[PDB]
Amino acid sequence: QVCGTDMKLRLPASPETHLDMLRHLYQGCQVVQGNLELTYLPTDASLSFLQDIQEVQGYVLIAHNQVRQVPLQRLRIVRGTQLFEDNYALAVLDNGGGLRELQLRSLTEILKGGVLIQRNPQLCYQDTILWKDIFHKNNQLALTLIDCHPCSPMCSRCWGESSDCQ
Amino acid sequence: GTDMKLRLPSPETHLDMLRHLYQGCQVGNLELTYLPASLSFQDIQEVQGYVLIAHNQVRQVPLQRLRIVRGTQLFEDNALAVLDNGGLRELQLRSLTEIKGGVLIQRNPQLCYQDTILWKDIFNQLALTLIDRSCHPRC
Amino acid sequence: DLGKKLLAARAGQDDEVRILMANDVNAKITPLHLAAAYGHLEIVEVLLKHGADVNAHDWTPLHLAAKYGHLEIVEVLLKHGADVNNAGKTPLHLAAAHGHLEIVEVLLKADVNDKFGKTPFDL
Amino acid sequence: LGKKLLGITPLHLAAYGHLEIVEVLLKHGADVNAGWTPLHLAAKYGHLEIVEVLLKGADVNIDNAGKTPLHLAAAHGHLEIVEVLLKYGADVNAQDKFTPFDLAIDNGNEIAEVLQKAA
Repeated sequence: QVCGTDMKLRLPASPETHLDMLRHLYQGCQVVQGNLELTYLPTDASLSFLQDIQEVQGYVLIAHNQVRQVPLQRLRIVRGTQLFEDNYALAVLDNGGGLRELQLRSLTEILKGGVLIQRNPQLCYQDTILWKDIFHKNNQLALTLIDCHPCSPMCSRCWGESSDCQ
Repeated sequence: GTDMKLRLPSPETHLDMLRHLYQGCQVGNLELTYLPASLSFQDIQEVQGYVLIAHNQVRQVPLQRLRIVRGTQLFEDNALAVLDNGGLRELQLRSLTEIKGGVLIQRNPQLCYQDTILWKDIFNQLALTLIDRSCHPRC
Repeated sequence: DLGKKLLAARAGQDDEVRILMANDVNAKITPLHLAAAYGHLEIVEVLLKHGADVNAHDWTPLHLAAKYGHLEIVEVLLKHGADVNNAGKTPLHLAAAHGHLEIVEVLLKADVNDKFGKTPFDL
Repeated sequence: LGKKLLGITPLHLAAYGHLEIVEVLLKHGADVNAGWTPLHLAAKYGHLEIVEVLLKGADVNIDNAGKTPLHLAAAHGHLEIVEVLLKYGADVNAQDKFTPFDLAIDNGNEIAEVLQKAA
């Protein structure tokens, strides 16, 4: 239920046994007691083990990935203590294969920290969501700094393409 | 070929780069490390530099077409380097029959039949030959 | 991308702010909104000296500073052609809802007469 | 650390043409008769000063080819090494699998005269 990384943008030393470490680390995990960092992973990586994570207590980090989907569909709340670059509860950089969607349909609460989405030449619908609704009542002045088919009619703020809505 | 020795990369494009580099040619130094993966790029026939395999988790390296190793560049000023390799199982080479430089084959737990092949005939009569394991019965 | 590094003013890193201006003070949110909200007088002053918008809109710097209780900042904002009078709410509201006697007094010389028909006196 | 130092021992490697290296390698108790011998190499590469200090527990008179240091020294044309290897008592009429006297005559090292004299 509980489980992380604090290496930031550190290039992996092991490399050849990276997905295994991350795998055995995050499987079955429901509360990530620290930071969730996803970095330097190829096009073929699985990331399925993330479908159990429903709460990160520190920050989130998805950088340098040729993967496309990040099944963080259970992630409901990010506490926002340990802030990336001192004010980003969620950072997604340089994904481009390439990140096409950050399926976070369950995300509805960010207590402290801003948002940072940069250098993603394949990411979509990241500008369809109203982060001010997710932002806590006291997290009003958080920094939001954010280059694809429209979201579902049944939504029209969207994270994905199916009926994936906010 | 390259010359970065055992230096880390863009890991998410490593296998890509290598592919786009060495697929469909007959090399320069042969460096391939930090790889966990299809290496069917099997087209190498001659390598003017040194051959190296390090920090791997691949059970096979299809370099069976490699026949000669000139030696111009040596690993540690002394031709074939395999070390710290889930893990290699066999060199699958065989086509080799002529080697400047020596052979250094260290720390490969899942490797076998490496100490069955004589290396003197694959030559440099004063070249170093330093070839663990945790197998099934010149092979 | 000096803009991202500028909104410095959030943490109040005056040396970095000054080292940045000497090399867009109106980048977007604004650096002035930040400095005025967190309460960094020197920052807001140098910002204005670089030609920063005093009536910038998110919410204004003056409203923010009148909400978080930054007296001097308000006094240097209003003295620079600021709107003394969002969700209907003006500075005299955010001030007179958070128990800011000094702010309300200094700002009174602002009309006392929200979208709920709520005057600052009812708060 | 036995690899960083070095059928090859540091003595064979010393025989690169390094003299002091063999001096201290042998001073530290290393075999000199340990299918080539350090003498086979020192008399071939042409390093006289090394064979000189060497012969003073070194077999002078065979390998996988059946060659004796006089053979390869006469083959590559080294009058010095030939002279001092003979003076140390070398088999002037030894034989290999397939004679130093003639071995020189194939390389045009007419050395050969010395072998055609000191029979």
